[PDB]
Amino acid sequence: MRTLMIEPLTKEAFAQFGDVIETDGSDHFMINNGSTMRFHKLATVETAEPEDKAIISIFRADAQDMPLTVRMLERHPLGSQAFIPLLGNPFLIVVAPVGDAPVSGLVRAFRSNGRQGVNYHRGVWHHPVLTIEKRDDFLVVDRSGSGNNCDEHYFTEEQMLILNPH
Amino acid sequence: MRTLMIEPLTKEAFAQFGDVIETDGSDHFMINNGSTMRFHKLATVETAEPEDKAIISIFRADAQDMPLTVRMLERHPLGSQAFIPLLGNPFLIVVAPVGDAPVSGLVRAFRSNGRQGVNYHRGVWHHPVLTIEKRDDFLVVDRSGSGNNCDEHYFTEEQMLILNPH
Ligand code: NA
Ligand code: NA
Ligand code: NA
Repeated sequence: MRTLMIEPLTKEAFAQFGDVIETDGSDHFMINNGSTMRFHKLATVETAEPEDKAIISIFRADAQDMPLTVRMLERHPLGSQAFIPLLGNPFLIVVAPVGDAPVSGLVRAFRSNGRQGVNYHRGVWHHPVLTIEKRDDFLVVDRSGSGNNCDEHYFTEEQMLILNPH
Repeated sequence: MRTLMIEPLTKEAFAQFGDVIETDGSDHFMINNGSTMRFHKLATVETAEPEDKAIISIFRADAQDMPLTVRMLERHPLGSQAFIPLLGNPFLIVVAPVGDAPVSGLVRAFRSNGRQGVNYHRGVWHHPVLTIEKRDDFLVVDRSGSGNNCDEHYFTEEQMLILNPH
């Protein structure tokens, strides 16, 4: 068992897991006759087949008791999944690199500053949304289609991680 | 010139133009051990070709001078386009039903309560983002691909409309 280090979310640090949806440090160009800044293609929705559809949902999640014992992680082998804060609240993210099974020693914890969303690449292991506030709203963009799009992996007792935010 | 009636945004009134992305009055089911409410598939991203990709961007738009003279509308013939407020600010929406050209007499104006986003269906005529605050941020989900995905139609002088929120 080991305690996760809560790292500030950044494009460079999160690169192996997906994309960071934010305006800070992001490229853009002008549109609407120069009245709007378009921070273009911060993330791309990936699907297994072109027949698949990208859908938009809203998740209203309640906080989990902390410290949290990370007992499992899930992945979507057939599509990406994006979470974007709607209320400006910071939130937590737990992920592990792609692989047949998430490697406990490679698990990472990130903290969004409230103005950052994330898009988990297809196959990336991650924990169900972890809010900091008692209740929070997230805009979610993911894949809709046939087949298996959710693998769950439960760590052994010794492989469990501890998330202790302060 | 006709002065537009600013109507409150609702699913039923906006149905001809697209979907309203909100939790109020929307269906949902529980996930994550009953800790999260999933307001499922509030909108579906539609594309024209299988090679097309759904992308996520952020628009930082400046307010337009009011009263505003509506003299054009745009449409995306190859895909849908969704706008979701990120700062919880209400905003204005101007649309017209599908057709070779936007019909002035059918143009409608809506006002989001700040907790509502909108997804313009493919082919629906709409006006470039109209913020109420001096500056505002929106999460945008739309189609990315080859071809022409933007038709801008300018109204004649007598077809122009007036948007006067004050
Ligand atoms: Na505690
Ligand atoms: Na997931
Ligand atoms: Na399976």
